[PDB]
Amino acid sequence: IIRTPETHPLTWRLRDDKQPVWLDEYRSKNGYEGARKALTGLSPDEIVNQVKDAGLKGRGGAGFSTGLKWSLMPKDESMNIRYLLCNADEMEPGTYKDRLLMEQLPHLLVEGMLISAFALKAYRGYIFLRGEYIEAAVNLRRAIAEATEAGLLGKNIMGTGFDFELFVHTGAGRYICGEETALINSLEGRRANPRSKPPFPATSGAWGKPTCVNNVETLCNVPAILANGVEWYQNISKSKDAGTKLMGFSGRVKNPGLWELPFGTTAREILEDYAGGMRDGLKFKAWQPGGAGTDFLTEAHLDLPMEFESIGKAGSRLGTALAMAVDHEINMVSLVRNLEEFFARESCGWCTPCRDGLPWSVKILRALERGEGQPGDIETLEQLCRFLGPGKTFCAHAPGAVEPLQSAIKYFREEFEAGIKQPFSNTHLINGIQPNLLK
Amino acid sequence: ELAGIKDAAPDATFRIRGQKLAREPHRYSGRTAMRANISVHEPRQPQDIDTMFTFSMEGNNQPTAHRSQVPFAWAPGWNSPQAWNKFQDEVGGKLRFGDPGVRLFETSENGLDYFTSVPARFQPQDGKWRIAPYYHLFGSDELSQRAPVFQSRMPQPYIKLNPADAAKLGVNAGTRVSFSYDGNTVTLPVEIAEGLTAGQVGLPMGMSGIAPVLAGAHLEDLKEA
Amino acid sequence: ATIHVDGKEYEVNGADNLLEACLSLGLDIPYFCWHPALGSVGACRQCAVKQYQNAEDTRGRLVMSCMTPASDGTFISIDDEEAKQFRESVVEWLMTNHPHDCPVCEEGGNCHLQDMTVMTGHSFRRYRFTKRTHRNQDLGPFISHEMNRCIACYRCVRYYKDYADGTDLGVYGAHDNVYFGRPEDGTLESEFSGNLVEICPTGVFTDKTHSERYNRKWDMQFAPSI
Amino acid sequence: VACNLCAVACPVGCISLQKAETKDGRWYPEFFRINFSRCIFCGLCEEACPTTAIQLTPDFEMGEYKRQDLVYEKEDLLISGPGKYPEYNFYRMAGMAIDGKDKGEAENEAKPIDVKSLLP
Amino acid sequence: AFELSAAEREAIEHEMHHYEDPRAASIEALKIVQKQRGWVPDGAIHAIADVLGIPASDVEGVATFYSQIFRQPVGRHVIRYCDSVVCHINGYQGIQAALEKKLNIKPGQTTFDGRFTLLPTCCLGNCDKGPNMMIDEDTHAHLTPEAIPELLERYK
Ligand SMILES: NC(=O)C1=CN([C@@H]2O[C@H](COP(=O)(O)OP(=O)(O)OC[C@H]3O[C@@H](n4cnc5c(N)ncnc54)[C@H](O)[C@@H]3O)[C@@H](O)[C@H]2O)C=CC1
Ligand SMILES: Cc1cc2nc3c(=O)[nH]c(=O)nc-3n(C[C@H](O)[C@H](O)[C@H](O)COP(=O)(O)O)c2cc1C
Ligand code: SF4
Ligand code: SF4
Ligand code: SF4
Ligand code: SF4
Ligand code: SF4
Ligand code: FES
Ligand code: FES
Repeated sequence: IIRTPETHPLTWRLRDDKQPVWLDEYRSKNGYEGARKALTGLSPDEIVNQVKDAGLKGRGGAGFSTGLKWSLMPKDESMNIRYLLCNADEMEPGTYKDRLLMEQLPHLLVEGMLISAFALKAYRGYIFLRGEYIEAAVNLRRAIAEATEAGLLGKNIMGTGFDFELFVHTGAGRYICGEETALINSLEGRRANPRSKPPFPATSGAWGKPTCVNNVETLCNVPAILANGVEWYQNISKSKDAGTKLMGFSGRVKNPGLWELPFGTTAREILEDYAGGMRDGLKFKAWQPGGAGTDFLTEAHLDLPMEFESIGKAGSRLGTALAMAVDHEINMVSLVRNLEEFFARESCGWCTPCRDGLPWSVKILRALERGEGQPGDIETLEQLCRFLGPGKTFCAHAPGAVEPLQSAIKYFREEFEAGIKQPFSNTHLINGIQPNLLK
Repeated sequence: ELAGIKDAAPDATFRIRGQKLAREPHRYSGRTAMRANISVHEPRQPQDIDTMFTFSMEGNNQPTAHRSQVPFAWAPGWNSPQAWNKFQDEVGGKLRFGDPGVRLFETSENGLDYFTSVPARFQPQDGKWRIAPYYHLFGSDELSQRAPVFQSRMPQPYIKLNPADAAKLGVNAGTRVSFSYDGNTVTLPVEIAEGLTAGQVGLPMGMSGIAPVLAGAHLEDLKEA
Repeated sequence: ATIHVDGKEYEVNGADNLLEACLSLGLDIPYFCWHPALGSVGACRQCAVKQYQNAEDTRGRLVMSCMTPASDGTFISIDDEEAKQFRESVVEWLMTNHPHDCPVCEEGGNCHLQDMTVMTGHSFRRYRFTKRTHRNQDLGPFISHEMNRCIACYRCVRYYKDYADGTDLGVYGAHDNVYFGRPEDGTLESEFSGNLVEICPTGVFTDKTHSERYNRKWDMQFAPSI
Repeated sequence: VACNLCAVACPVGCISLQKAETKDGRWYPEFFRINFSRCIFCGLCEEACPTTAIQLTPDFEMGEYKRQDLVYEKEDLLISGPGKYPEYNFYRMAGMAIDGKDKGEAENEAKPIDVKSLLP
Repeated sequence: AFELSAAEREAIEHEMHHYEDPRAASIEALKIVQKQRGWVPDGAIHAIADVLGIPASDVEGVATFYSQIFRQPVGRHVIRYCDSVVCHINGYQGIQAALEKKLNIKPGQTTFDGRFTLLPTCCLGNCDKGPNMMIDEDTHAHLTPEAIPELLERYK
């Protein structure tokens, strides 16, 4: 693998010894050139339109257009208080890309936030970072101090009169805090329940002000767009999803890791040519394309390009594009039990279907694991999958929770049926009362 | 001036399609047993000549009944306080045929003149303590303070003092001091009030032994007991 | 505004949500977390109806009637089979942890949860696992506390903090272990704390003064008084 | 448990009772009276009882000289055993805590988990 | 009783400077108290509420919402082993069992000498190098059941 600035805009500055790149080494490798161009020779609306026609999509997992999200901030001149939030939560099981980005290239995130805050006219920026990323917090605070001492942050940046202050908010360990409205609630110092939309955070977000929440990788894609131009970003690949994406394979493969690849790379190419295939003695059984909240796919889906549209019509989601391989030695019922235990205990507790239906699925899967399942358990799981889908719950935590359960039932129903041994018994006998024997 | 009290409620001849308004729900139980220990013969239904309500279930409490006095909210399938939805014109609005109660007077066409009697500022006189009224939701009302459940919720009797006044009198928080009003030397423990102005003693109005007419009055020989 | 509920035309206020508009029309939609005086938050997910894009639409989607504006030309169905199934499922999910408490519960016969359990048609239990349990708090001489019966509808905290501006009641914990009460044992400090016994749709917050000499609602003799 | 379901289920209205509570919180009838001069022995109260406390028994010999003596108080009703249902115990099912049965000790009940617990 | 120290209070006001609402410093105030004292005791809730100008019920709701804010006393070192899906595939169960055997305590418990407290945690964002654990501030990857006793000796 050879990494060039034109083909690997996010990872070509990565050092061989896995050490973080500081301000002098970053600026030697064309650092803050896109920030200089954006802050000196471009209007904020010009930068917003530049990102919009560059085709940059949300790297958090949903793929919403970043320029469209930036365009939805109000045009009212009296709303002069604006916030840019960097979602550095990254709590999805199977996702480790933002840790690589902020641990080794913190100035890339700082420059992307500077450009985005100038484009959004955001007077303040917050990196909502999870509490478990200690080294990312240290490196980001050091990079912020280095940029402040060199005039890249603070008051009168580049002599343009733009004031921007960047803070690092360290989290206290909940997966729901990565949800953007729940992120805003957590940033305000409240319990991280999500909020109903509309209104979207672009109109009334953090403390009622216009707010834009973006993933680490989206903001890291911003400076290369501003430095090399729109035409370079469109001609990275011939796919409907523009630019490069951090994709990887994890879990009992020969080379588990993370590589910057164009959209449209097939999952088989990542699995064999980059991850080295499965380990010796292990056979491929299934894979999840984009984290714990995505549907399982089989070996027949490995020859599919890693795009939102292609994985979407396969019955799954592209997600974070950090795929997880499941070998033949992994029981699917135990795997989905582990996933549902995570999803049920990470419920924020606001709304009934997730809060009180994910633990039911957990208990059913626990019973199926030890062969204590009863008839109607799989039908209950399927009904839970149907009734926890999009629009039924308050936020998208529970549809993501029930995606792997429904996909594993669809593809590996024989393993779920094998746990049903005992007959159905919900009652005990009461002496003196003859039961109503339903047929 | 009280002519509007006639229309506060309809008279005792008011009926909903010929029947009175029920005081108790249609599933009211124990009719032939609640008084059976006194006598196994069931007494006559209590007669209500005064109002349009009956002392029985034999009456109307329909949510669509043309009335404004609703004894309780119940609809089939709605046994909770949510039955008030069925009793309203729109949910969260008014009762369907108007809220009960009428206003005695309308807003007058002309107003009053300005009151020119501007009082002088408060001056603390030595040896005289102006009584500042302190009211309590649990304790100031007479009948409700007679309720046994209010005694635990009632604050303990006290007298509020400024820190400067308490330091001048040489008392701390909790020390029992005595004062005489209308020849009644009564003793209360002192608590310190930061926001009370000096020259005033804070007294809990309406409590036992402290009448609400003591508000705005003055106190003599208020000293440590 | 003009809405069509189950093929029947109705004239409503467009500034209202669909739940309060349909309840004002006499239609029955089960609900927990909405209150007329507290607004809509869309927590309990009980008030699901099926909204269609137009008249010639048979698929539709499940929406929250309390979170959906009753705008002009709005086509919804309450008696849709999927909507009824989802509402019954929401009641069933609430029933999984609910204690077997109605005979010894002061809310019985006056309980919104009982009414909505009957209204959705849910009477058969297929859940067979354990029920979560909570310890109670002492809330003073007026309000009795029983957190086992909580359905996590958030009505109490919304009323007490957002409406009555009280400070000593809150929600604690997360997922299915959310707890509603004071941070420690003590008397509820708000002068309007007693409205919790009508705001709470279950028997968590109950009238202790009534609980001493308890009787059911059907056994009461009521009068309108001042 | 003085739940008053039998009294409201009675079509004659010949059951009257009042709830009282012990110090540990156990509900019980302070009094319980049945007007047997009114009772039609229909069994709807036993059907409505959720604790199997009230039971119609195979005993018909109930004639009386004075009608006032047909009002049976609690001392004339409460017997020394379980009657027709030998093993049912409502308080083993209820979530309400009483003496000898704390929170989490009823059937199909998990132990209470404090919100301050370290487990996620 | 509880009294906030001068350093804790100064750090709390310094964090209050970073936002337009002092309520936004609640999580970091709880983290400051936890960093100083290992956990957040009961009087710290009222102290942080008094400094921040928000009700104590809100501070307790925040503290009991977030799993990494400890409202019960913990050991001198908090072991947090990942129990998520990739570490399940990579075999976190052997690591957990090795921790059970070495520490003689269940997850969520604290050892008898107060040295260690064992906790499951969600995915640590290190799934390619799993299975993973997090002792107090250090993350350990590529875990094997044989290396667990050697890992536990360097935390006195
Ligand atoms: N660690 C991670 O990165 C995790 C990522 N995810 C991903 O999160 C995604 C779900 O997140 P959501 O925020 O619910 O997705 P979404 O589709 O609702 O929206 C994503 C973004 O687009 C914006 N947006 C969408 N429609 C909009 C509109 N009409 N107007 C204005 N803004 C609009 C939202 O504000 C948000 O910033 C999934 O794809 C899942 O893979 C989930 C869990 C963890
Ligand atoms: C339950 C849940 C958790 C989420 N966690 C994260 C997260 O940890 N990091 C992240 O960037 N996005 C997360 N998201 C997606 C965000 O809601 C949001 O789409 C994203 O952070 C910002 O949008 P962007 O991808 O356009 O940058 C989560 C979504 C949900 C529903
Ligand atoms: S689905 Fe509901 S309970 Fe679950 S995390 Fe989202 S809002 Fe909270
Ligand atoms: S809250 Fe309602 S449903 Fe629950 S035990 Fe009490 S009466 Fe029964
Ligand atoms: S205590 Fe009552 S009002 Fe509060 S959330 Fe629970 S059920 Fe709703
Ligand atoms: S058997 Fe007697 S007491 Fe029981 S419901 Fe029938 S009439 Fe009433
Ligand atoms: S006898 Fe049964 S139905 Fe009657 S009050 Fe007692 S427990 Fe309830
Ligand atoms: S009443 Fe609409 S979701 Fe609760
Ligand atoms: S699954 Fe364990 S570190 Fe991600």
